[PDB]
Amino acid sequence: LGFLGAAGSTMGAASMTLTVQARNLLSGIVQQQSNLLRAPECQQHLLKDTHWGIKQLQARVLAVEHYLRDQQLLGIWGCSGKLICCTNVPWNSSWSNRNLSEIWDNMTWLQWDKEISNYTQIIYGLLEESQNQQEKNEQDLLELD
Amino acid sequence: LGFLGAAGSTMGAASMTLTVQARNLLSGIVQQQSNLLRAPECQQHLLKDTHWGIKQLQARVLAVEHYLRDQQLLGIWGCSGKLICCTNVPWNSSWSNRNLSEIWDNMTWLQWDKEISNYTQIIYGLLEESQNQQEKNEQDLLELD
Amino acid sequence: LGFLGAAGSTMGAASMTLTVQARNLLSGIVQQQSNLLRAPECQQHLLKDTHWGIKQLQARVLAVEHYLRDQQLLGIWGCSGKLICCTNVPWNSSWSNRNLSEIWDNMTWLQWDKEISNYTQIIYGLLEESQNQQEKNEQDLLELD
Amino acid sequence: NLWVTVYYGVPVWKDAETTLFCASDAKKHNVWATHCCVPTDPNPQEIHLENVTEEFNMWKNNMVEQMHTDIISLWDQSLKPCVKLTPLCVTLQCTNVTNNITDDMRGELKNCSFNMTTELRDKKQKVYSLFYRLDVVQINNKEYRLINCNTSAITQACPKVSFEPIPIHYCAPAGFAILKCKDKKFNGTGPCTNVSTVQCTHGIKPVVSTQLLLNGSLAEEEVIIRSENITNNAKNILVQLNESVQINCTRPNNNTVKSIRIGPGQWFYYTGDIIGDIRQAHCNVSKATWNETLGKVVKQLRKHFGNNTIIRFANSSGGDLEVTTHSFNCGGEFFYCNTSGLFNSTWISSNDSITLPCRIKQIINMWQRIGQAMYAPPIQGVIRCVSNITGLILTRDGGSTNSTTETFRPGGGDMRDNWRSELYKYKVVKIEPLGVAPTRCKRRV
Amino acid sequence: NLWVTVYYGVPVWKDAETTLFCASDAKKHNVWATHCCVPTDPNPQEIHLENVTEEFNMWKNNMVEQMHTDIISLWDQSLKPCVKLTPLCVTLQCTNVTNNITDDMRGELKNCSFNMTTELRDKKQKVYSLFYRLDVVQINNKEYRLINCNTSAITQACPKVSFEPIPIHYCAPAGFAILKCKDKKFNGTGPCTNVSTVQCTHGIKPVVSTQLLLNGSLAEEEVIIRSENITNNAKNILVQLNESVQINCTRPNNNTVKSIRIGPGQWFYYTGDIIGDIRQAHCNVSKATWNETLGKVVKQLRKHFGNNTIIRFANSSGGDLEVTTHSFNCGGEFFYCNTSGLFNSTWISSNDSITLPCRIKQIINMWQRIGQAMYAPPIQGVIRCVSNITGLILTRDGGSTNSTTETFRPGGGDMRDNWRSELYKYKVVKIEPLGVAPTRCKRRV
Amino acid sequence: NLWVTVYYGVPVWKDAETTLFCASDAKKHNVWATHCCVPTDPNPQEIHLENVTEEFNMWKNNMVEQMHTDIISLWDQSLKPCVKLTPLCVTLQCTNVTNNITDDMRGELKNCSFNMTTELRDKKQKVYSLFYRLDVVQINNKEYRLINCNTSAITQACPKVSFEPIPIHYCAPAGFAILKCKDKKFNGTGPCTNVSTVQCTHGIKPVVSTQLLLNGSLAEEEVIIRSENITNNAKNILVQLNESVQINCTRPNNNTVKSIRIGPGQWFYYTGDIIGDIRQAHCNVSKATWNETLGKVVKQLRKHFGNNTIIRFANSSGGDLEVTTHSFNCGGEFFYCNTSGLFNSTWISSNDSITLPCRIKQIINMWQRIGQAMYAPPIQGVIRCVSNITGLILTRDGGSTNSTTETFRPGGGDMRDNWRSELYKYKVVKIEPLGVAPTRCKRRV
Ligand SMILES: *[C@@H]1O[C@H](CO)[C@@H](O[C@@H]2O[C@H](CO)[C@@H](O[C@@H]3O[C@H](CO[C@H]4O[C@H](CO)[C@@H](O)[C@H](O)[C@@H]4O)[C@@H](O)[C@H](O[C@H]4O[C@H](CO)[C@@H](O)[C@H](O)[C@@H]4O)[C@@H]3O)[C@H](O)[C@H]2NC(C)=O)[C@H](O)[C@H]1NC(C)=O
Ligand SMILES: *[C@@H]1O[C@H](CO)[C@@H](O[C@@H]2O[C@H](CO)[C@@H](O)[C@H](O)[C@H]2NC(C)=O)[C@H](O)[C@H]1NC(C)=O
Ligand SMILES: *[C@@H]1O[C@H](CO)[C@@H](O[C@@H]2O[C@H](CO)[C@@H](O)[C@H](O)[C@H]2NC(C)=O)[C@H](O)[C@H]1NC(C)=O
Ligand SMILES: *[C@@H]1O[C@H](CO)[C@@H](O[C@@H]2O[C@H](CO)[C@@H](O)[C@H](O)[C@H]2NC(C)=O)[C@H](O)[C@H]1NC(C)=O
Ligand SMILES: *[C@@H]1O[C@H](CO)[C@@H](O[C@@H]2O[C@H](CO)[C@@H](O)[C@H](O)[C@H]2NC(C)=O)[C@H](O)[C@H]1NC(C)=O
Ligand SMILES: *[C@@H]1O[C@H](CO)[C@@H](O[C@@H]2O[C@H](CO)[C@@H](O)[C@H](O)[C@H]2NC(C)=O)[C@H](O)[C@H]1NC(C)=O
Ligand SMILES: *[C@@H]1O[C@H](CO)[C@@H](O[C@@H]2O[C@H](CO)[C@@H](O)[C@H](O)[C@H]2NC(C)=O)[C@H](O)[C@H]1NC(C)=O
Ligand SMILES: *[C@@H]1O[C@H](CO)[C@@H](O)[C@H](O)[C@H]1NC(C)=O
Ligand SMILES: *[C@@H]1O[C@H](CO)[C@@H](O)[C@H](O)[C@H]1NC(C)=O
Ligand SMILES: *[C@@H]1O[C@H](CO)[C@@H](O)[C@H](O)[C@H]1NC(C)=O
Repeated sequence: LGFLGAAGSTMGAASMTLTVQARNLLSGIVQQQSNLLRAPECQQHLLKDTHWGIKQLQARVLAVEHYLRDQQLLGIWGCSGKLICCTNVPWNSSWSNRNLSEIWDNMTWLQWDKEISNYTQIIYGLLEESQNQQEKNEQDLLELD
Repeated sequence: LGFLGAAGSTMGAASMTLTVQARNLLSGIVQQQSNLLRAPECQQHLLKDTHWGIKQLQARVLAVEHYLRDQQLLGIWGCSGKLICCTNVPWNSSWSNRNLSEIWDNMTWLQWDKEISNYTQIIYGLLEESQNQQEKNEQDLLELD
Repeated sequence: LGFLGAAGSTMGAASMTLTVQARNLLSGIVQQQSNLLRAPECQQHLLKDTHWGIKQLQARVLAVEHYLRDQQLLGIWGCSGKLICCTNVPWNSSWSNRNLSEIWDNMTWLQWDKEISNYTQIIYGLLEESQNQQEKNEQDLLELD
Repeated sequence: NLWVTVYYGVPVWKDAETTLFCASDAKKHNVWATHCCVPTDPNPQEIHLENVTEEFNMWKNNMVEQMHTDIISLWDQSLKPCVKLTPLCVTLQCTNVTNNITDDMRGELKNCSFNMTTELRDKKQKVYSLFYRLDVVQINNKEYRLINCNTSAITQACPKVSFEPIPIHYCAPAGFAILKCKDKKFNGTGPCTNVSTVQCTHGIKPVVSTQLLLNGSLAEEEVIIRSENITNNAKNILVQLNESVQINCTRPNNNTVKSIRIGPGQWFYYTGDIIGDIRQAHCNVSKATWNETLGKVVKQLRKHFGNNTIIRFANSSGGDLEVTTHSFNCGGEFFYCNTSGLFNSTWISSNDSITLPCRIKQIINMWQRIGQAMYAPPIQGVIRCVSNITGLILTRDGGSTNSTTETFRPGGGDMRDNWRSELYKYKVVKIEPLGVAPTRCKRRV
Repeated sequence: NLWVTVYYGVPVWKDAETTLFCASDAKKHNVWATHCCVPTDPNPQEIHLENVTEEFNMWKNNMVEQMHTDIISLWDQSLKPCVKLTPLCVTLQCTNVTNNITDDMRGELKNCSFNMTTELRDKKQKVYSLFYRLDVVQINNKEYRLINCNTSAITQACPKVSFEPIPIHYCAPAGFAILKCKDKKFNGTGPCTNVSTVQCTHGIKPVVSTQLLLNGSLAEEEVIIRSENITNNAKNILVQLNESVQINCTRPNNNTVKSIRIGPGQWFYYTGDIIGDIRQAHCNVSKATWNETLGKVVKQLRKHFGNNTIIRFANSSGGDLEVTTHSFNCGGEFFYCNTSGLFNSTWISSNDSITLPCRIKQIINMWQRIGQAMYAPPIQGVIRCVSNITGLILTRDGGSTNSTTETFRPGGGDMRDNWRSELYKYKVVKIEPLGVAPTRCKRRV
Repeated sequence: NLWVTVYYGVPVWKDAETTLFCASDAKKHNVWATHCCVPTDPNPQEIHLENVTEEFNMWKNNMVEQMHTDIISLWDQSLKPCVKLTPLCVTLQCTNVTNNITDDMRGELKNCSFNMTTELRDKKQKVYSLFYRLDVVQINNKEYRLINCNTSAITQACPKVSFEPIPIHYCAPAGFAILKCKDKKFNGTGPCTNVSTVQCTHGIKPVVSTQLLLNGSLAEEEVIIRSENITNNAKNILVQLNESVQINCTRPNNNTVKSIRIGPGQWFYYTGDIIGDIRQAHCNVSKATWNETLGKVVKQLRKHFGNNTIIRFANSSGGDLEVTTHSFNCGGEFFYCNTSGLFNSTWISSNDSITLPCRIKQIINMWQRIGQAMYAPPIQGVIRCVSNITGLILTRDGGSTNSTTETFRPGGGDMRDNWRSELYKYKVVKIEPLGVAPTRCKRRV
């Protein structure tokens, strides 16, 4: 469907394009930098114009930092290798008590993010604790055997 | 306990805060950058003052590089998804012949790092080789089946 | 054998040095930066000379971006934790119909890359789709159980 | 029995402010050919977003602020390596230019002489030159000085550098996307239902003007009147026309340009003399096109101010030329046109072109800043340019007593309005790929 | 049967040198209000480290060097866009200011006139102004020049920019942490057992002085004497008081400031004349507070030099004003006070304030560098400021023959000492989250 | 039944262009001691690549372009903080230096006087100095000006900064590697079978010259003639010798240097007078070494132009000194030597050193740019230097009618040729660790 082609799709259907969205950040970084590297005069511009050169580095550094921040969160939650991962944290009806079929078949991800936008930090804290406990349990199983 | 809250704790207890410490680097990067982004005059300062703008980028780039270096080491040792991982490299009494219970119940990580500070590069080389051998063995098992 | 020590080796033998090559990028980044950090006058140079300071940051940022791009590709293909990984994408004789034993025992990786240099983007697209399908299948197995 | 499932690569976003890339269409010495050095895509292919509604607000659009900052920065950089003209802050001996001069030009142009520096510190040269009166003021065969000498340094714009605007495309950095509104009736704010995502905007020429909006895009179907607040007389109204009005501008005097060294490679340009007679600079529009254009504007103003009320047009209320006249760059020359010839009508329930006399200035205080002033070198020969009026900046006087008659004037002058009128359809958002949702799935324990 | 287990997120660290963020407490034109643009946290919450002992060393603390570098850099930047005063390197015709002048001011202030530039190159103006003798030297109704003209360019500090120090907090970048020592008796080196971790230091005002340490923090409980080496007479002793001493400084002369253009927007400020009589600038402390303060210092010096030995105080040994006097910035004015009135006593086994006469200078060689000099514009009116002495920089003369009498003098002048005295409690460390340990666990094969 | 298997850490690479680090061997005030501040490894250990063949092309080697850019940038930076000499663009009153002057020096050196500025704007001083005729031109006891005053600003190179080249090593950034060709017969292009990988090149001294290549490396075994195209007379031929030729250069006149202030700390240096007689600067080579060297070059040229054909040498065809003479920096002085004494022979099927007279210039247009010119301050005393000729830049005249006689001349002058001749053995490649291959392995499902 293309980048954000699934934005108006319902969540269920939209999940089949997670790869499209996931790659867009670093792919875009290397292609944009390539267009810049392919123009020797533009490279001269990066040094000739101090402010422009700084603005470009700032933008690139920030883009990398955001990529990594999200990757670390997946890492600490035990989802580093997955686009889709299930965890051991139960869903709270206080975050949302909406019917599961509406959530996946009628709603889009944009609507959904709004639906639960004030619980993000709660869920993330819970995911962190759950994974921490799980890893300790795994070590105990290995010491036991 | 907070960031480094466990620094004076013994190693055993301290391991339960590995998540606290692990997240501090990238979390701090995005929050500090946010405070900078939220101050338009400060953004103007980044370009108006060439040296300040360079110092800030240098600090951010370096912080990212250290994050990644450590992540790669975990990667090559087969610990990319873990805060705690056991490996196939035996412990050498020549690095430390101290009692295991003192190490985990009485000593802190600061003390411990000093105890074995001259063997770090040895252990890391051994971990690298062990993982390399393991992955080849795994491929051989798949070709066999 | 050292960095690129295996470059003239055949592919089979060469695979035993994947760790050597894999670490060279970030290891080199931190050691080069260390040599720079260890020279206070050189640090003064980074700010005194605007163009030099920008060139150095540009080089470091680019090196990081390339590291990450490759890591993400391994991530989306389900190979984030491996130097060697097998997938569910069959090999096409249209890319290469050369004998497997020549490929691993006589040819070097340099020769091989040339042999299949025009199919890289095909293979990568196939790997992406295969992993996407696999992850959905895994979720379906968990919902089923 | 719902559990948290984490998804990465989720197609969602948030409003955001970032730095956009400036990219040209791959004009050898044009300042815009350079700088926006990263080339655009040959096909910046657009992706339509089916069933996506999003809210746009042109008066909160930070893309405008970025363009404004970049326009200023680029100009300051382009003048950085050029010859300073501070040696010109000398007393001048001036008289009236005497030639076959029309009535409207009497005293308009002055004939001045002065002692200028040369490449050697021990030598001076006598320079004879012509200046427009707007650039020269009295000190007390009379004593004059350049107008800028009591305020700021004057520098010469390099004659080899073109500032002719060419289309500029702004492109999002990776991690960001630009949402484009295709609603033909979009008035600058609120939800838009026909939205596509692009990596780059279309090209916008960075054309600068103060009253009439020149060389922009046209509206489809009808004239669109966009303002932050209709009833707020403190706000500007940006009117986007659905048809263009052609303007033919001239600087009828055939100028001879002289060039001297005033220092070591420091070349200075000035008007030496004028060939032929002296005529006033001016701009023409047909009366019919102009009158039809206003009739269309009025029909649309009436939807906001009443279709049984009276709309009249009047000229500028006051201020300096940079405020009261229509200013534009014509081939490097700077024109200040009297638009009272256009905004003179009352609307109620054989071209005879309107001729606007224009003044010319060489010392330009760009962006209305107090600081370094620019000297526009003279142009050899006769200048002609033709521009398209694609819009107007109007202000309502307000002060209304509900008399049923409202007055609009060619106000404005805020340069950001010139870009807001083109960038109104674009929004920048940050991509937020990570999120969670409930499902009947638990991690295997 | 122990195996290697790798742990990530280990709470350990190493000594490190990095770049800290400068952050203000969110003074419109103050140079310190700006620059340190990232705001501090409303609550830079501290985390105490239970059972952690760490070694601190204030004389090896690289936070001092960073502050020093940043102080210099900021000042050089703030003067960058200001008017240069190189047109003032002209011969001056000077006589003695003649008015109701007290004895201590005879010949102190000179009345000079000169030909100054104007906005036009063809015109000069006569300027009449007053200068302090310290800024003016003879060339041979006598011929004088400004003191800096044979060494470096002089530039005017912008009158609109305040340099008044405000508290500055330094914050660690992510990946680093600041360890704070709370040991009330900490002497600058060695282990500290009450240690907390913070992301930001408390605010330190970047106050500059040469002898008395002004507007710093006070010690708790007792006066603390800190020196790199007690018996090394080549080292400075930083004395931190546990009580403050108030100093009342004045510039009693009511000055009238004149301002002229010396070029295109180049405004220059100078003292035109003085209203009222002429008096010498001075600073007051009560005698009792000063004498009690020294008695406390002596009790503590005796723990290092013997409680049966004699401690005497004496004035500066020699050098320029920047070396021998107590220098400080009072509302933008620069004072050089004679502290011999303070350091005059021998300690063995009704305020009558001590008045220190002070000299004033307008040409300042900041940081004792040879290079661009700063011109401090005059201040209109009468200047008053009140400062707190929070410490002293003392040096022991040494050269001792074990006579049992030691002499201390108000030496120092090394600007880094002014900050070392506040940053002594902080250390910067790098976080090192990756490490290994033995355990009875093997990877499943 | 083959499947795709992905491998990471694959030892392969691609041609690439990146930025290299400049690193010195860890000359206090030498511009090359600084800048290339990152120290080299004590052992930049080389890794031989067994069974690797790679293609090199010295005329497409982008390492040359980087060095060129860095050489220019460093020089422009080093002159940035130095005294400008624009006050010297005054009229000069000049006569011929009259002393015991040899015939070859008659009119070569001029005795000039002028009014120079001082630290005060009101005072001038008379300066008497000597200039070489090449730096001074007539205006019309005769009137002269410095040659640069009608083109560009002249600045003084700081006398405290040394530009003496020291070995520079270029190092690849992480992610890149440098491949080094060890084939002793490598002619600049094509495959090389003895290839090693290094992180840093050997040190190359950034020696600048126009005709003879000085202080480079020598070829092993035989003279190697390398050119982009043998039969293209539009291309330069770089000849690398396998033996060195020693050149002894002198500036025989014992100069007395004077120094004055021309502004606030603005010290200016000039030759005041000369002690002893006046002699012409010159360079010596023995005739035997030079004649043997050419015989070797000819034997090798004959492999490309015929071993039964005639090779003759002739001097420069025309152009300015920067083009026609052999230019080099001798201890900070700038020499322009007449090489017609060397390139005068026809080759067919008791040292008597050749003496090349040399001219001296103080105003240098480095890199043949039009823009800021450099003033080389004079050097006190007598100058001696000894250099090694390690190569030649030759051009074939072409225009051949197959007469069997070809002519070669000491052409060139393109500074990049000086480095291409050393960097010819290095290539920069990007490491590409990710790739795929077939195998009998499928992921477990
Ligand atoms: C090709 O390579 C050769 C070397 O292999 C270069 O030749 C050298 O060039 C340098 C620079 O011109 C010469 O350095 C100068 O030497 C003068 C004489 O010094 C004598 O006494 C000292 C005592 O300590 C001995 O060490 C030395 O060997 C000599 O016997 C000095 O008076 C000069 O001083 C000036 O410069 C220094 C900074 O370098 C300042 O600090 C001083 O105040 C002063 O201004 C200087 O040191 C060197 O002697 C030459 N070597 C030889 C063997 O002759 C060629 O120049 C190079 N060719 C090209 C084209 O690059
Ligand atoms: C503008 O002023 C100049 C300067 O006086 C006039 O130039 C002179 O014209 C007379 C008559 O042709 C000549 O004899 C002189 O030699 C000219 N002087 C110089 C310095 O060139 C010029 O004519 C005036 N022009 C107008 C339109 O008033
Ligand atoms: C340029 O400078 C000369 C100075 O030589 C000016 O001519 C002088 O003008 C004054 C004022 O009337 C007379 O007192 C002098 O006798 C004149 N000198 C000579 C020799 O001409 C001249 O007017 C200046 N020109 C301008 C316009 O700047
Ligand atoms: C400082 O010098 C100035 C310059 O001479 C003195 O100003 C003159 O004072 C007399 C007496 O009141 C007036 O008649 C003159 O008109 C003033 N001249 C100018 C240029 O203003 C001033 O009085 C001197 N002040 C002191 C304290 O010595
Ligand atoms: C400013 O310049 C004028 C020059 O006009 C100086 O006054 C001259 O001084 C000299 C030296 O005594 C006399 O020979 C001239 O006759 C004076 N000229 C006139 C008309 O006054 C004046 O002294 C200078 N002022 C200062 C202090 O720089
Ligand atoms: C170069 O020119 C200077 C300037 O005239 C000559 O210096 C003078 O020499 C005579 C004779 O010895 C002295 O009496 C003068 O006092 C000197 N004048 C100055 C200003 O110093 C110098 O002799 C000339 N040199 C040559 C070689 O021609
Ligand atoms: C420096 O300036 C002085 C000006 O005082 C020059 O000397 C003058 O030269 C002119 C031209 O011959 C004479 O008309 C003056 O009478 C001279 N004045 C005096 C008092 O000497 C001098 O020639 C200049 N020197 C140089 C070489 O620049
Ligand atoms: C838009 O709505 C229609 C009607 O329900 C639906 O068939 C179509 O798939 C939707 N588009 C997207 C992107 O979900
Ligand atoms: C400090 O020591 C006491 C006494 O053994 C212990 O109870 C306490 O938990 C220790 N604190 C930490 C952080 O380990
Ligand atoms: C080079 O070729 C020889 C001969 O086949 C072989 O024995 C040797 O291992 C090869 N070198 C490498 C690096 O593969």
